[PDB]
Amino acid sequence: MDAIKKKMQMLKLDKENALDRAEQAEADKKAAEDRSKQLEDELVSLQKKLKGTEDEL
Amino acid sequence: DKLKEAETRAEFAERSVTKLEKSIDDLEDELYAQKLKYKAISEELDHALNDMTSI
Repeated sequence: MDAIKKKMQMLKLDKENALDRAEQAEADKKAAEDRSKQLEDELVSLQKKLKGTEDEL
Repeated sequence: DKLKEAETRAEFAERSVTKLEKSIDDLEDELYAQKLKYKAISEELDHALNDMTSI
């Protein structure tokens, strides 16, 4: 028929929007995880440096 | 002399009626069958649309 075409297009629109949202969220989650890992790395290097300084003191 | 001509006119016109009756009836019944097939394919789509239009 015809209204089937309209409904199908509406549902394809919804799918497009949902998949776009999912992709954006996944990218941002990846970026935040990288930032957190860098922070932890620098924290541990900070502990190393502080430990060396305390040793020499 | 022209009486027989009138008889021929009547008889030759009458047979055309019989020839055309079958044609009209067959054509009308074929139209009826086509319309019935159209409705048979239409009602299934109607039910699908009943389920389809926003549930």
